[PDB]
Parts: sequence; C-alpha cells; structure tokens
Amino acid sequence: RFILEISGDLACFTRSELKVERVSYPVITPSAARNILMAILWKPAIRWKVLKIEILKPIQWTNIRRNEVGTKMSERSGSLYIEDNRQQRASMLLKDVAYRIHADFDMTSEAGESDNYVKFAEMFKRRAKKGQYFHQPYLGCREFPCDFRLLEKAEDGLPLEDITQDFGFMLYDMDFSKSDPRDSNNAEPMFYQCKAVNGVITVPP
DNA sequence: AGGAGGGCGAGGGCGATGCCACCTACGGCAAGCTGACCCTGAAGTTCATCTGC
Repeated sequence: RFILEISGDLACFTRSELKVERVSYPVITPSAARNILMAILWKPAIRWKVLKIEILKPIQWTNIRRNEVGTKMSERSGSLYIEDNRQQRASMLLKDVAYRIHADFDMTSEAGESDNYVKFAEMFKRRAKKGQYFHQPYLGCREFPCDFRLLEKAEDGLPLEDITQDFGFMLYDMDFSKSDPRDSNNAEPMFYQCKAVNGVITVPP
C-alpha cells in the first residue's frame, strides 16, 4: 500500500453529470486518484487500485468559466478556429485540494516476465519520493497539477475530522475491461463514497 | 613737583494687557445619456466528404 499525498491549488474531478459546465466531484475521484498513480508510474503490468482516499483540505469551490473548445480535433478538418467552435465551460473547481490516496496495485494478465510486484512497488516508491513521474499528475484536469508526495503514514491534517458529508455516487474508475488495448469501449462504475467519515475508503470491484 | 578726580546706593513700586458680541447668512453638489454590443446551445439532421468496395 502507498499513502501518496496528492495536493494542488486547484482541482476538477468533473462530475460526469456536470461535464459541460464542469462541477468537480467534491473529492478526488478514485479514477482521477488512480490515473494520478499511473502518471507517476504505470506499465501494462501494474494495475493501480485506490484503497482509500483521505481528504486533507476542506471541500472549497471556485467557479472558473474557461472558454473551452466545443469539438474534438480531427484528421478531417485541419483546424478549429476557436471563435467558430467556442464554448464557455464553467468550472466549479476545487480550490486548495489535498488528498492522501492510500493506493496499492496488482499485476495484470500481461505482467510480462519481470512480474515482480516488488519491482513496480519500489519503482513507484522511488518515483514518488524522488518526485519522478511519466506525467505531472492531473488533479482531474491537467490544467491542475498534483503537488504530490509519498507519505509513509500521515503528514498532513485531514479536515473532515468528525463524520462528514457523503458525496453520494461518485464515478469510481471507468471500466476498461471490454476495451481492447488503449481503452476503446468502456463503462463507468460508480460508488457510494461510502460516506466521508474522515477519509473515504473506496471499494475494489 | 604731587596732589586727589568719587565714595554709595538706590535705578521701581503696582495694578491693569482687556471687556463684549459676532465667525455667519443662503442655495445649489447636479443634468443626461449609456451600464453595453456579438457569439458561445442542446439535439438533431444534413451534407460534404472518405473509405472501402
């Protein structure tokens, strides 16, 4: 288990419902929490698994309308001209977040030869303490960086001390099981937070 | 010639240096306008275009 300690000035774990008008999930999504732990280290042998988020700064919001673009980019049309494809996505962002994601991982079917769980474990451990990553972890949106740390047990004060808000059914981790290589056909599994007692435990599927 | 050229101690004492009121009146402190254009939508289909046949 790794008690990595994602933190950042802003964060947007955009609720699936309020995607066009981004309203962040009140805490780190276990998908966004996990994909962060793939940004620091991943390989198609490691399969990350968030075991317990722990909120470390209170759920505080700042709305940010960004002139986002409306349409994907495409081989077909060789430019956007944003002023033609403009959209103004509001973003109820999570200001001053922090999350100590108690996450571990497993070995996939394609673990390869060097399937050593300890190898990837210490690889990620060195990456996180050193600060290395494949990708500066995205707090839900890459516009938001995860000023992370690989805590050992506990090195920050979690604010939802007494029993606190149950954020309801949050996106857990989009189901890339039916997908071929590179996540084509997925689905969304979702979870009762369970509550936020003081740091939400997640459910392994 | 050799003189002596003041010695003394007073040089204010007393009180008053203001009294009276007034220190503003009047009214106005805004008028008139604008405070935004423009777009950017969901949802769906069409339509032009592409790939494959």
